Amino acid sequence: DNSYKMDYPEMGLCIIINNKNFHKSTGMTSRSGTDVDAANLRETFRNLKYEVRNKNDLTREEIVELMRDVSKEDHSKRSSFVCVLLSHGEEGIIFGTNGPVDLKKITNFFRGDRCRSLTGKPKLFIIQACRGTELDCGIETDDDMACHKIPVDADFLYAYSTAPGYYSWRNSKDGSWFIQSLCAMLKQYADKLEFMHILTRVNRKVATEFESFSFDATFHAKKQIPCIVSMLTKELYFYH
Amino acid sequence: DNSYKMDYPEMGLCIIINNKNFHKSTGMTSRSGTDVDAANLRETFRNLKYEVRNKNDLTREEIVELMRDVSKEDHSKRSSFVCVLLSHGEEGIIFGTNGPVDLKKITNFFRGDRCRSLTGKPKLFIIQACRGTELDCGIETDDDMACHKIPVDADFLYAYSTAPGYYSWRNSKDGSWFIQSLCAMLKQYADKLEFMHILTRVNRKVATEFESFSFDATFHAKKQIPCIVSMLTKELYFYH
Ligand SMILES: *CC(=O)[C@H](CC(=O)O)NC(=O)c1ccc(CNS(=O)(=O)c2ccc(O)c(C(=O)O)c2)cc1
Ligand SMILES: *CC(=O)[C@H](CC(=O)O)NC(=O)c1ccc(CNS(=O)(=O)c2ccc(O)c(C(=O)O)c2)cc1
Repeated sequence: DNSYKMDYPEMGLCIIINNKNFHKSTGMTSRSGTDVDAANLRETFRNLKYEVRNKNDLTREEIVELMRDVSKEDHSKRSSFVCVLLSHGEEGIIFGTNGPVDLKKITNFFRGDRCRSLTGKPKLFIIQACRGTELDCGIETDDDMACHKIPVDADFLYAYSTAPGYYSWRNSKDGSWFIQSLCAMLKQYADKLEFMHILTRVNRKVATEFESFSFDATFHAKKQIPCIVSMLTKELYFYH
Repeated sequence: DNSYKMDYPEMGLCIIINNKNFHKSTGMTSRSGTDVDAANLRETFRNLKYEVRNKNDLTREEIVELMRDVSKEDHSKRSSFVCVLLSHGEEGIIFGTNGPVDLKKITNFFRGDRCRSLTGKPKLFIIQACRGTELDCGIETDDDMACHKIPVDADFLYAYSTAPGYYSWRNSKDGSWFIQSLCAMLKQYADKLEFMHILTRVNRKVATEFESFSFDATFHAKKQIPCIVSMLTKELYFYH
């Protein structure tokens, strides 16, 4: 029908890569507050019946190896796959503790031709990381081959914390604006709303309720809009 | 609320930029079939009650001047804004008849801080153009500042014909896979489904029903998935 089959015996894995401390050589600062996000996500996805695996402070090599190994598991009995990345980033890039890795390298292991037991199933990548350094100042308000094949990039969804090219906000006490919002809206709406509609509420929450406050005028009164990228081919409900 | 107000006196403008013939220096071939796309879009959006303006074979300077001018119109009585680009492209780039221009230069005129009469209203950019040269081989199956402000990048939706880095297919006789599918799903579902759900059906239609056939193996048996990029903050229904 019009929605993904989510009544396989297992909902699937939820891999959370939580990079907090970075090698001195990289110059990257410790991501205070990321443990709050990681715990929030773990509970949130546990409640949606995902098999959560938390991984901390992985090098880029370990990230790639982890994703390769996970993609070689047999996911036949699982409805979907979720991977959450919490780290520093730039456009198209997430950081290991020792340096950058392209997101495409991580996601390619899950292409429809490379992970066959996830073919036709939604593969969700949730990314809390910057996509560049820009700050949003805001504004005051007939040959029939039907289904012989599917594209290898079909059935991926990326839930980015921020717009292309932009900074992504996090605070030590409450975690990141995006993950805070995402978890809240999943807690409230996962048993009732289709996923793109949940993510749209997340966009509104981040866009409307958060604004930076800083003694540094260059860092003050800033705003953020998350960015949903869907190559999904069906509606996704976490319930059946 | 949860959905955009779509009962202003006018649905809004639908600008269709149809680039078919290109200057010698571009090395770009004539985009046979694009007029089928242009006409299908004109009729589809007319039926949704948008004020359609078709523009043909614009240089990149004319595109930028056109967008600047349109963004300076008073859109107070309009619910939304639609811009469709039909041309050659690369990632982040659309071609004027005389060469490339960054999409960001076109969309920037419509930011929340730069086009005030569209602040808070959905701005949709529908893009039929390649995003690179890859071909998809497929696989057989405390502080209350709550508004206040919104991000300047809020309330944009991009409906890209294809995934990042990939080719985008066009048929010399029926038009492009994406635009044919988009017009068909709007015709069938605009009176019944929220817009992300209509685009999801477009994704499925393109992914499942189309597969290239070519005497050249390089171009044979290829697939395509469109790519929805939402920075919207509410649900969008074309009926009220
Ligand atoms: C650029 C990047 O990849 C990372 C992404 C990430 O770590 O999630 N972003 C940052 O490194 C980053 C670092 C620091 C801050 C600001 N944090 S703060 O100083 O605690 C702060 C100041 C003012 C203010 O209003 C807030 C707030 O949350 O509202 C936080 C942001 C991003
Ligand atoms: C690269 C780029 O930006 C543009 C985008 C665009 O024009 O919309 N793409 C192309 O330039 C382009 C050119 C030619 C074709 C193939 N067209 S065809 O020769 O009519 C054809 C051959 C085989 C085949 O199977 C089809 C089909 O529709 O199935 C069409 C594609 C893109």
